[PDB]
Amino acid sequence: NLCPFGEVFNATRFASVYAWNRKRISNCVADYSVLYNSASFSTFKCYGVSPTKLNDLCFTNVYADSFVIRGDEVRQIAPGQTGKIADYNYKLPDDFTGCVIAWNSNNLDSKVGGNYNYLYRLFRKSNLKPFERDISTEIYQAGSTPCNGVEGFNCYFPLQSYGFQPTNGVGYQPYRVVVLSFELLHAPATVCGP
Amino acid sequence: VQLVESGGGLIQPGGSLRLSCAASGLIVSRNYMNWVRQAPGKGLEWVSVLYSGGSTFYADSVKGRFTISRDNSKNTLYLQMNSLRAEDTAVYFCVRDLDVKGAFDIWGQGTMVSVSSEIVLTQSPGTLSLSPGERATLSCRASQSVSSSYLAWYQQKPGQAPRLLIYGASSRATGIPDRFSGSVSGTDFTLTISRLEPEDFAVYYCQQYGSSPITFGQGTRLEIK
Ligand SMILES: *[C@@H]1O[C@H](CO)[C@@H](O[C@@H]2O[C@H](CO)[C@@H](O[C@@H]3O[C@H](CO[C@H]4O[C@H](CO)[C@@H](O)[C@H](O)[C@@H]4O)[C@@H](O)[C@H](O)[C@@H]3O)[C@H](O)[C@H]2NC(C)=O)[C@H](O)[C@H]1NC(C)=O
Repeated sequence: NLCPFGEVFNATRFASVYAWNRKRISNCVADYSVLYNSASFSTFKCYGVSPTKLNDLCFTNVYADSFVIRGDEVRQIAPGQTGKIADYNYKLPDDFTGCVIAWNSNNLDSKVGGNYNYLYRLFRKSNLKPFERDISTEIYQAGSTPCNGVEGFNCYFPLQSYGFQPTNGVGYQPYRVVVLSFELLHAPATVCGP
Repeated sequence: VQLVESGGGLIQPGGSLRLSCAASGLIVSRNYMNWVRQAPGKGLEWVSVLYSGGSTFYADSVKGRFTISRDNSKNTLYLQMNSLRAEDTAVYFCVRDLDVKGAFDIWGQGTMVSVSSEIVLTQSPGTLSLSPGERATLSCRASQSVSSSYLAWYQQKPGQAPRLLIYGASSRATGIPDRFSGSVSGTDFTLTISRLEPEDFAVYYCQQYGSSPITFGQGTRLEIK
């Protein structure tokens, strides 16, 4: 069986970055040249692996994490980065092994008047650990008065919609991102090349 | 809620200063806290930010010279300023940022420091002279596209900190009268005052916070004809 990368890359809808999706790939064969040859990917940056060598090894696990962010935020999906997305939404480890793949999705994910379906976390007390996911919607206390789950001054809903509009500049346009993590442990190695 | 700055002075070039900003009502460690500066007779310049989670960012012109920090137990923000230059002369403001949820809404009173790429926002006219009761239109044009969610207008009276008028291009801040309105048409971002009151004569600044660094227009002086 072919690895179901089409289900990931060609999915009709993507996850919000704060609620980023993870798909485990296993028990299948992949041709990674189908991905890295593509003129569609404006980002294709690998760490610890060369994409032209991914076909050379059977892995024990491949994970595909996917979500939508702004074009100006794709740079945050890299080891060692900081900012709202790296700190509070999706965090790669300092010594990540895998590839970060992104493409402009303005034609799919922007809407007249703003797409409110894609959200990010604006407020969080502390930074995420690598590969941590926070989907909570507790009202965020920015002042000394407790919020008791009620929004108001100094008491904020922690998530925010991107509101993608098709006429935005490219830095404000939505980008679909897929992060491929590659692992080889002392376990069955079932994710193979051609 | 209040922010109280201190630590400024008149210092020789090459010296150091440490600014302090004591907060009440808001918690420094829970907020995007910023330093913004204003040189004598000039506009506003973003200097530094400290995230609740600890990340820090700086304007290129102060990198390697200034350091932002906080003391949670003292609910205080600091700006350590080393290797001071004549160009660092400004009033320095401590400011809380709500970003798309409310922009720079809380400002301190400022502390004076005297020593002796980015989206450009162009405001027009430089000076706007009109009579009370008239409609005023003020323009702000960006050097590249800025989504409407990331635009704000401020009013500054003499000797005071700027006051947020409008954020997200068209959302009035709390307590701002409805004669103030904001709109975007093309690359032009406009502030309209439908009927000028005597208290409306002030300096007006636009701001974008969608691309780093945060930048401000050079200001429009609204004066009586
Ligand atoms: C998601 O759906 C997409 C739409 O069908 C899939 O894209 C197609 O993928 C196939 C398999 O790789 C391509 O067919 C091959 O094309 C190459 C030549 O590639 C050159 O041209 C493409 C544009 O067509 C360009 O992106 C490259 O840089 C190359 O210069 C041949 O050598 C093969 O024999 C085979 O015909 C399709 O060309 C491609 N379509 C498009 C419109 O890009 C995509 O694979 C799907 N994703 C997943 C993960 O399954």
